[PDB]
Amino acid sequence: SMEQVAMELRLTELTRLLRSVLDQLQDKDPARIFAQPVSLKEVPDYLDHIKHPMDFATMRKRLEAQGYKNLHEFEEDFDLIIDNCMKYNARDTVFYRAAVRLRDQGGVVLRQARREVDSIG
Repeated sequence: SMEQVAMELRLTELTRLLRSVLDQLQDKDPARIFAQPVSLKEVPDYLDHIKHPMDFATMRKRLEAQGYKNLHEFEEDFDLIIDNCMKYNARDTVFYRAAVRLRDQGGVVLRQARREVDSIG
C-alpha cells in the first residue's frame, strides 16, 4: 500500500537521524571503550553479572537493519552501554569514568535529537 511505503520512508528517515546521533555519541568515546562487545573469552563470568550486554557495534547492526522504531528504543540501548559498565566496573576505574563522561556528553546530543524527532515527526 501507499501507507506502508510512507511508514517505511519515515523509518528510513529516523534511521538516518539515528545514524548521525550514533556517530556523535561514539565520538564522545575516543578511547573506544564501548566500541565492541565485552569479550567472553577475556571476561568469562560477564553474563553472570550483566544480563543484557550492549555496545556501539551491536547498536550499529540493529540500526542498519532499521531495527529502532523510535528514539526511546535507541536510547534504551545507549543507556545499557553506560549502566552495564557502571555496575561491572568500580568507581575508580578508567572504564567507569569513561561511562560517566559518555553519559554526560551524550545527554546534550540526545536532548536535541528528541526535539528533532518530535519536530520533523
